[PDB]
Parts: sequence; C-alpha cells; structure tokens
Amino acid sequence: QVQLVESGPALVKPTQTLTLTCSFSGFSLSTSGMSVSWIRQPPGKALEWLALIDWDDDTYYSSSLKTRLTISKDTSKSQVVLTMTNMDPVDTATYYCARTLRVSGDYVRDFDLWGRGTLVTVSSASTKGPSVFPLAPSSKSTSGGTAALGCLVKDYFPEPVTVSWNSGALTSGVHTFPAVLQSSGLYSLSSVVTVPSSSLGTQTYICNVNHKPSNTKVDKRVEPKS
Amino acid sequence: QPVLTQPPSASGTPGQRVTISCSGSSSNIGSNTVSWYQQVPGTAPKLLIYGNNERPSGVPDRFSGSKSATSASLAISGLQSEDEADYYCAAWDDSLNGFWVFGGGTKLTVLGQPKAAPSVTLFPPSSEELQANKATLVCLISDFYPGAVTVAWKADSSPVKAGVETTTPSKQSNNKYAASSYLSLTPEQWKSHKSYSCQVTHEGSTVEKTVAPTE
Repeated sequence: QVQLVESGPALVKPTQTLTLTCSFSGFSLSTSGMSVSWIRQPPGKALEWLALIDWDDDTYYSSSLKTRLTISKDTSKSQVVLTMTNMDPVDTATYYCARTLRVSGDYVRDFDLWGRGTLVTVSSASTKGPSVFPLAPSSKSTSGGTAALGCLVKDYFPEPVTVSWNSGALTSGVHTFPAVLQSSGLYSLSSVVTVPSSSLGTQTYICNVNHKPSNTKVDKRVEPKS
Repeated sequence: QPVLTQPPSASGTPGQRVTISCSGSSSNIGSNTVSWYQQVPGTAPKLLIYGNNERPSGVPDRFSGSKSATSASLAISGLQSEDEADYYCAAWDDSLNGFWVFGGGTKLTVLGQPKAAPSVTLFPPSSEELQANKATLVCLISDFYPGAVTVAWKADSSPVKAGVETTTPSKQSNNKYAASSYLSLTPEQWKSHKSYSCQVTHEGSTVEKTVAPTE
C-alpha cells in the first residue's frame, strides 16, 4: 500500500543538472516522524546517502556533496524532488528514494521502505533505441517436452530495458538476462521463455520490449522457424 | 565521502553463525544507533535491524545486531542459503550539521553449496537480422554454480575470438548464476562456414552447442 516511485531522466550530459522526483502514496509526509531521503548506488558499489527532508520541512544533506544538492517537497502532489548540479560520469548510479518512520514509543525505523530506484547514466553519448530480433526455436534445439524461444534486444543506450511476454500473460519459464556492455558503448540483452514443444504450432508468442530511455516499445512476434 | 568500514566479504557454512563488523567514529556509531540493510542482487535494500536490536515484521530473530563503543556487528545465526546478499550498516553522524553514513557493504557467501552444471542454449542469427546485413549468435548460459564459467566460440572446429562479448556471471533468484555471450559476424562469415559453436567450461567440464547456416 505504501509506494515510493522514483522518476527522472535516464541520461544526463556532463555538467548538466539532474532533477529526480519521488512520487509517494500510502502515507503523508506531513505526518509527525516521517521523512524521505534520496540515496544512490553506483553500479556494483556502495549506497551513498544524499539528502533528507522531514515532516517539518527541515532538510539535511551529504556533507561532502552539499554544495551540489537541493531537496524539496510538494505537499499538493505528494512528491519529493532532488536536484543535483554539475553531473559527472562518476555520478552514474541508481537513485533510490526511501522513507523513514518513527512509531511512538519505539526507536526510529531509518530507511524502512525503499523505492525500486531509477538508473541515471551521465554520458555525452546519445540515446539509441534497440533493434529487436526474434530467436526462433529450432527442431534440433528442443529439450524433449520443452523448447526455448526468445528475443534479442540489440544495440541500445542507456540502460534499462525490460521485457515481458504475451503482455504479461506468459510468466512461467521466462528468463531475461542481464545486458552485455559492448566495447562500442552500446548494450544488448536477450530474453527467453521455455514453452511446451507441442505448442509452437498453435500458440502465438510475443515479446514485449520496453526501452523507456528512448520512449520506445516493441512487441515482436516470434514465429516458428521455417 | 565518509563510509563506515565493513569487510568486503563474509562467509560461513549452513547452520553456522556468521558475523559482519562495521566500524565508525564517536560522532556516528559512538553516539547513534546502527541499522542494517540486506540487498539481494537486482533489488532495493530492505531494512533488517533498527533501534535496540529490533527487527521489522518478516525478519527472523536469527538476525541480531550489537554495538559497542565505535563498532557494530551483525550476527546471522542458523545460516541459510537464502541469506546470500550484500549487507550494509548505517548510522547518523552528529558532526558538520548532521549526515548519514553507510558502510561499504559486505557480500555474504554461503559456502559448501552443491555444484550445478550450466544449461546452454544457442541461437543462430535471425533471418531478419541477416536481411539487415548483420549476424549475431546468442549463447545463453543458466543455472550454474559456483558462479564462474569461461566461454569459447568456434568457427567450424577452430577458435574465434574476434567479435565475442561475454557478460560477467550474475546471481539468479535461486542463487545459481547466469551469463550470456554474443558472437558478432558478417552474414558472409555466417554463410561461409559449416557451423559455429559456443563451448562453456564450468568446473573442468564443458558443454558445447553448435548451429549451422544450412539449418
């Protein structure tokens, strides 16, 4: 019921300003003992707290990054906004918003709930949407009663891409692999689903690829090989 | 950029009690409560311990936190496989107008887990890609443990390294690992060989899959 949902640009150019928004529901920031923070995590590295705003509008900031940051809230919109100036490639990270809660008669629960986070990449390279190709199941490539088919999502930038199958109706046997970062600086990934070998003839399979950074979605039908 | 000091890694065998330390200073851990967070690959951190060694609903009491002077510790008793994750401590620092400090994180390994051979699925270039004047072979590798493989590609029977790109292994939900490898070719190269193969080596054994253009 409590939700924290981060949003903002997937890609920022060096020296530019980043603005992120946390849209929350299920609780009120004006409630005594509530606060919301932004915390970031560079890929494969540690969490780093950036700023916090509390129910009384008091703000706190990272002592090392303070000069670059502003945090504010909009009661009317149930949003908390972070601004960070002079972005650099080292600022590429997943940015999370997290809630803190004090329950009367108990110690504070710091960062008790976290959003899913939003990835921000700082780069001079331009956005590029993916080319999506079907990976059709072959007759020599079945595993007895099951077969794997998939889609290749080639040459996109920046991350992330998400993939579902049959508009979410097909969930069993789905495996979307982490992307490869090519030497070219573009990414590719693949998603596969395992289905009954006998179904290939009668069922329609469609991968739904979402590349939010390029505002692109592709639904690619994966036809039996012929 | 202040950070509480944690060891980069910790390990134990199932059933064991494993501890993870977190070292700070008088103005953070020395003066304030330490919390702990668990982060499984691919997800946001979740609060594990807060306040007076308190646990949010859903966190078993075999996770417990302690603190003394300027260091804190997370003890995980009755170690289980699902406990594999990165663990972070955090504490407020009263100095410099106030700020949060997080630890550098500790990756917890449960050792002695059963080996598992990789499943390999190999796809040839699609007709659609070939008609766009490109060719990519896609080798998907799943369900292996431990999480280290090497991938080699062959054109016919001979090694090919040019055009190969391979991911680091990544932990799946089941604590096994997955990886993928891609071989970029021209459509002329694809068509001019009898076959191409992806060979995955794991714990001294190999699985090789082959595709051919004529198929």
